[PDB]
Amino acid sequence: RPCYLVLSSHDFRTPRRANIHFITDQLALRGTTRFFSLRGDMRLPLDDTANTVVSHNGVDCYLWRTTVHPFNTRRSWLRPVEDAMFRWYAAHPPKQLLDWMRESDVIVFESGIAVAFIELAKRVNPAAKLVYRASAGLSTINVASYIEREFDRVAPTLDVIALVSPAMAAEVVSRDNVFHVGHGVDHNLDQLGDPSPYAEGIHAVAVGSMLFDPEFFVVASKAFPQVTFHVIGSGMGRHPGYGDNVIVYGEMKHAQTIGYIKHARFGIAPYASEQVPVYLADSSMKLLQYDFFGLPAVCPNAVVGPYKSRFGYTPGNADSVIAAITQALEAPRVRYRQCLNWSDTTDRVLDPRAYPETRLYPHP
Repeated sequence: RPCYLVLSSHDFRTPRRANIHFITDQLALRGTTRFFSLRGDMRLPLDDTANTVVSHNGVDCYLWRTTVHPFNTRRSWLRPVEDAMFRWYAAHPPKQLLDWMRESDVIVFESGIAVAFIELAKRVNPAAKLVYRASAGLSTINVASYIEREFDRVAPTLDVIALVSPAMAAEVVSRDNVFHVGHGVDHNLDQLGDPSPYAEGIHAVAVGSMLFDPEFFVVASKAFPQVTFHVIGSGMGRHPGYGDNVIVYGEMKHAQTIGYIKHARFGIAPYASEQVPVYLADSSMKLLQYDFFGLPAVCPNAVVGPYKSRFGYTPGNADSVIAAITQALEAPRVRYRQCLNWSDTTDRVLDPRAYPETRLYPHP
């Protein structure tokens, strides 16, 4: 039974799992799983647990809290101070990190600050398989110059670079160890799918707070008084612009969202900006959920990507909003996207070479 360590800026305990949490759920099923949280913070409710191991759903969690963390100042002239701060951070891992590294068979570094600990991992445990999970491009996160360089530096020495999107590969300075392993879905999405939460009529759903654009709903609700818009986990309340045909929900647990997704007529990824990476079309978790069911989606043009059943609009552009919805209403529901479950996904994250279709560069 292999022992796993996940390094990330998430904490495993934060409600509303991201991709890394779902992977970590799978790791916990396979072996001793540790999850070692790095870097107003979402993790503040956990502050009284800082610097101690807490067990959560079978995972050993640690929220490392230093006085200051290294970060991108976004000031070219402050760059030697940054590098100094990152080097310092990197040079003072807590004993607990070091111990967990020693104990691991596999260390997973999520894209971001975790990069600063790859060299450390190799010194502490050269036998550990080093898996980098590129949940995001470094440039999108806008990491400090130090993290980019360090990543370019260490990237070839990683055992696995598991990119959520092949579109991530251009900015990854390595080849032989770069694989494509997109997000999984819950193995029982279709079982969670229902009973239906909706009565008669036309229902559209949006889930998640990422770049949440209320203006989408302001326009859409007015233009489609016959569509009921279910806005879940927007991170926001009832925008005063919403028509009465918008229902605003608090944060819902993933499982409870599923019925609202399966039984909608179309879904919506209402990102307020198109200043988004090209890979977001692949890496969007909500879009994936919609895609699993063949639910037509309305989303900005920037995240349609290479996908059928996605109707682009320009945020801020009422007409394009209307036009995309008009098409999403008439789109047939077809499961175009192949969606591996989280377990099958975690299998390729960990051993992509055993699944040679994941290779992004010429095979051995």
